Amino acid sequence: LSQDFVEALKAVVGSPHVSTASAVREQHGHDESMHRCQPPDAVVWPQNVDQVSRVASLCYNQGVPIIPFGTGTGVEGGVCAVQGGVCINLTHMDQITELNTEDFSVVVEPGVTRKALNTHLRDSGLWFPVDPGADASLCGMAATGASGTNAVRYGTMRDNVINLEVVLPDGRLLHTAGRGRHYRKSAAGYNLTGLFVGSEGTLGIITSTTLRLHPAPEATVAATCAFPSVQAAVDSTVQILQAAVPVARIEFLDDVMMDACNRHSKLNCPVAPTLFLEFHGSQQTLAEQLQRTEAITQDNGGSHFSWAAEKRNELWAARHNAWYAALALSPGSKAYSTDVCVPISRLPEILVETKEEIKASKLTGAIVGHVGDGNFACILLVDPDDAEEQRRVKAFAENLGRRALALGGTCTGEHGIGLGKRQLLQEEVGPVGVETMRQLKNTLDPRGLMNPGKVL
Ligand SMILES: Cc1cc2nc3c(=O)[nH]c(=O)nc-3n(C[C@H](O)[C@H](O)[C@H](O)COP(=O)(O)OP(=O)(O)OC[C@H]3O[C@@H](n4cnc5c(N)ncnc54)[C@H](O)[C@@H]3O)c2cc1C
Repeated sequence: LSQDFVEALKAVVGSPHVSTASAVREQHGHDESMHRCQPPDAVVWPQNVDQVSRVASLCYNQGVPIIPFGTGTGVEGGVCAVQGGVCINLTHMDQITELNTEDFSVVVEPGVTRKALNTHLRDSGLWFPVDPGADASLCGMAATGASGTNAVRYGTMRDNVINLEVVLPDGRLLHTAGRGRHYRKSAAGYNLTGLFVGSEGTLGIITSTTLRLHPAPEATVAATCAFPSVQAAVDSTVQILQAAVPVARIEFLDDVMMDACNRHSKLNCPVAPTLFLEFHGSQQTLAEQLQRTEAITQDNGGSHFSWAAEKRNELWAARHNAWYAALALSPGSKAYSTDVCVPISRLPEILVETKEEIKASKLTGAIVGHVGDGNFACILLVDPDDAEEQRRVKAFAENLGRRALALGGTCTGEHGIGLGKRQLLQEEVGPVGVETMRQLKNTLDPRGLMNPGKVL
């Protein structure tokens, strides 16, 4: 990367906001997954959207790849600089704007995390529900199409992103639903907002997101429920969903995950396949939801609910940290994760089969999942130096992905494709799907410089 080019970057954002130092590049060459660190040639911190546009135009016209970087909590290698280039760390733009409490909407810049937003919203009666376990950039969550424990009731990022501000690869500024616009529904033109949600930085740089806010629940109750078997826990889940109980959160942990979370968070739950549950409503609605849900879990052998502000907070913090709880089972390990999502009636077969396949292998695996969406993760720890053990892990991961595709499902419910699931995506949508996605990539990024090597 030439010295004239670095000086051009410094001319846009300022000398302190450009770095070519090896350590700084290495910190921006990986995310939270096992994908090997591939450091960008430089890291740049633009201070406003005009600077994002000018950095993008400089890179694009000089044939230099661009890698958008949020909080680096992704798990599919989205930020790995597989072709080098310039990593654009967006987190110094961290302002919340256009809070419209009467319209239940807000605009956030990439440095805003869900915890910052919900702190800002305290005493408003509103909250933002989409809750990945990591305190991630909200614009990064828009870019990956994230979901969370609350999505079963309150929707994913796709459901709660109203508008996006995007710097296209050549620097043009696009407001996907129109500048400043926010509304509940529209048929105006093609829906550009949904194209950029889940685009993982391959179609442009999200520089603000307009988010749907939700009313805080009148009352909340959380509980855990222990089951004699995975089959029993997942049958309960399916039957709760088919009974249309509007549960706010329904999270599955197998016994391995439960034990790991106990050891990592000082929970003391019985070591068993377990549901973490939460219910929202008034006192009447809560009592109704509870006995309909307790009736179903009892039929499948569930324990009486172990009830849990401080105690629910610890419960859900433990769940949100399950990734790190799994990693702490084998210190020094990194992890790959599966993320399949299947039609809910097929969830019992595939979870039980996955548990059986983990047992029949030499592999350490913890299962945790947004099973209310028919989604779950198998977190697979790896010795970073054990090459034979890594080939067994992606081999297991590909096979699980192909089993989900065989059931009519998808290889990723929320984490995305990045580097790891590109072959599965080709199988999932077929040749016409792949070519159509590639034609969209090509019109927005003709030179192929927008986070190359990812998704397609
Ligand atoms: C402990 C833990 C728990 C998690 N739980 C969940 C969960 O429940 N659900 C879930 O969906 N994910 C979960 N994740 C994954 C991760 O937090 C999400 O994918 C999150 O959306 C990543 O945001 P980020 O800014 O950290 O991404 P990064 O790693 O910085 O980037 C992710 C991808 O998006 C691109 N990108 C980032 N910001 C932008 C931007 N502004 N514009 C364009 N492209 C951009 C990057 O180029 C990359 O390809 C979890 C991760 C951890 C470590």
